[PDB]
Amino acid sequence: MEILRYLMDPDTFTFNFNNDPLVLRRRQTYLCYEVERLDNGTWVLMDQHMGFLCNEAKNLLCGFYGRHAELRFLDLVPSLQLDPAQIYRVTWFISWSPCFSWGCAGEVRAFLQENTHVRLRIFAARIYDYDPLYKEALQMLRDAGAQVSIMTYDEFEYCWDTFVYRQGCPFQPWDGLEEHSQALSGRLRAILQNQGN
Ligand SMILES: [Zn+2]
Repeated sequence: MEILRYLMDPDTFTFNFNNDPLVLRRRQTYLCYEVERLDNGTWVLMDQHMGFLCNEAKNLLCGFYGRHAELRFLDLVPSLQLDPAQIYRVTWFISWSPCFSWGCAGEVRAFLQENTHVRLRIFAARIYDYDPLYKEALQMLRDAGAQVSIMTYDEFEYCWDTFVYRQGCPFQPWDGLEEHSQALSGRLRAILQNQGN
C-alpha cells in the first residue's frame, strides 16, 4: 500500500506554458488540478490528492473522442474519494482559457452541482483569441458557483513550486509576466461582465 504521484517535469511545465504569444490549436491544452482540505479554518494543500491533467489520457483504449484535461478531471474527481461531511476545494491552473460550455465548462457546471461540498476555482494564464466563445461559457461557469480569474506572479510561483519540484529554485517565466497580469486582468475582469446586448 503506497501513494502515487507524477509531478510534471520543468522542461515540460515551462514549455507547455511557453507555447507562443497567440494560440496554436483547440486541442493542445494543459490544466493543473489540486485539492485543498479546510483544516483549522484554513485551506491546506494535499499532495495525496494533487496532480496535473493533459488532453489525452487513460480510457483511450475505448477509442473515445475528444480529449480535454477538464473532462479527464470530472472523471478523476471520484478517485479523490471526497466526502459530503468535510469541505474541499480544488483549484484549476490552465495555461489558456476553456474551450466551450456545452463542451468542457458546461460539464464542470453539472459537476459543481453534483458535489456542492467541493468548490472549484479556475485560473487561466492567457486568453484564447482563436476561440472568443469561452467568454460566454465562462459567465455560465461562475454562475455554477465556481470562480475564475487571471494568474498572477505570486500565483504562478505557488504552482511552479508546488507542481514542479526543482531544488526549491524560484520561478522563471519570461519578463512580461506582471505586465501581462495587469493587461490581461483588465481584459478578463472586463469579460467577467459582458453586458448590453
Ligand atoms: Zn474542451
